[PDB]
Amino acid sequence: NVTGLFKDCSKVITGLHPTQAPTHLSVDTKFKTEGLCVDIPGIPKDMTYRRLISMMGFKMNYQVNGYPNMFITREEAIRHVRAWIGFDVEGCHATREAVGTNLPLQLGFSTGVNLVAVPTGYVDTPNNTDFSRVSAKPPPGDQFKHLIPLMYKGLPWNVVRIKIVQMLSDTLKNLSDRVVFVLWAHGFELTSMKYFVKIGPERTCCLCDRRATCFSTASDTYACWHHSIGFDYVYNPFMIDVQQWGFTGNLQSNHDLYCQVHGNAHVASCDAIMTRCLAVHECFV
Amino acid sequence: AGNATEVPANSTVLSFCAFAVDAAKAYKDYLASGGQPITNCVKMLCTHTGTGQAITVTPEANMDQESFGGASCCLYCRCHIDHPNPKGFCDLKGKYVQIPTTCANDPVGFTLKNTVCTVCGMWKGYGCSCD
Ligand SMILES: c1nnc2n1CCCC2
Ligand SMILES: c1nnc2n1CCCC2
Ligand SMILES: [Mg+2]
Ligand SMILES: [Zn+2]
Ligand SMILES: [Zn+2]
Ligand SMILES: [Zn+2]
Ligand SMILES: [Zn+2]
Repeated sequence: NVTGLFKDCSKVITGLHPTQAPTHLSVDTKFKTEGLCVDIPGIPKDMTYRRLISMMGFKMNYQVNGYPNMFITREEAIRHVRAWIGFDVEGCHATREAVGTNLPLQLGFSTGVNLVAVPTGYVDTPNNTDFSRVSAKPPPGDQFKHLIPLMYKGLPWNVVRIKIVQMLSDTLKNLSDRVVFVLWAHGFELTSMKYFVKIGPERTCCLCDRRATCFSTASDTYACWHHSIGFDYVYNPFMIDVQQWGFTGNLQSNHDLYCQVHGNAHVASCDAIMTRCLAVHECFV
Repeated sequence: AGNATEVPANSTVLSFCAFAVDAAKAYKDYLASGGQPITNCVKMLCTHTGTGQAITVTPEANMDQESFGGASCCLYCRCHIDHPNPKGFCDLKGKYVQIPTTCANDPVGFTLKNTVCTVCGMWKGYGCSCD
């Protein structure tokens, strides 16, 4: 059995040298024997490769003392309804030097905000993982024709995550000590979270007694929603997947049963609005 | 399309450490909370007649060690995250690591917690002949 998490998306026909392969699975077949690997003097390492590694397949089901759970129960989400921010991501497909993974393109929130990012992936090299721009194409289809211009209107992720932190801080400072992302088929949104979320034990703000909701890589400091100006990471967020509450059809068809005021403009923010709206109607009626 | 690199038994630990601010502390806390060590490492079939040095260009395991491919023993390489130094480079990737047989159940955890003696090249507390 294998997973899609960290799937190698390169087009290289050979596997990795035993010293460079992160796992036994990714070692080239020439070096495998008796359930182990052998070193073959004369078959050297590759010092120029660039292999795109897929961030699709994350599973946040860890049980670690002092580390809060990201995915919360429906009853705990209800208690924190003031912290609800609907979230959806429209992605693009890896192309040319890689194939097999989706990258964040349009990040939509129930606040009405849409942020366009430069298609960026996690590329393994002989020295490290290089978080960098990758070739990408919008999904093949006609309901995604609005994504074609967005391939050239994106911002670097170092800017995008500052904008996310700023938007959430402005929205939640007077509402909650938290953020609860309200999702529908959470998979790709969780993948997208890898680009702007950090987790760990609960911390306090550096300027006050409130719990920390933000993190800064530049200063290694934590801040609440009131003092997070310039912060780049969302720290210890919470989330829930509305699709998992037993609904049979797609987002729009379930949303439309209770609500007729949120039309499908087919943009990421519109799906995020519909997700939070459906969660409100299902939870409180 | 693409080729799988991981097994489902590693999903929880790798996902947790891939999102952590401090991945090294996250892995040690994961193990301390009863979590299983990272598996699917590159274990080498070798003669076990090697020098016993910790980080080598070819497998150098002795009769009390197991040899592994270096990238497979590095939490940062396994999680595809930043390496904790200004240059952002790895000291294990591209090399082979010798791990004591008693600690071969957790090669990633062993390299995280232990240091190599700069003088004799052996692990401290596990072969280092210096005082
Ligand atoms: C819509 N999406 N998130 C929010 N809203 C309106 C109320 C504040 C938080
Ligand atoms: C890549 N791998 N480790 C690092 N990097 C980039 C700079 C921070 C440290
Ligand atoms: Mg959508
Ligand atoms: Zn504060
Ligand atoms: Zn609605
Ligand atoms: Zn490494
Ligand atoms: Zn020594």
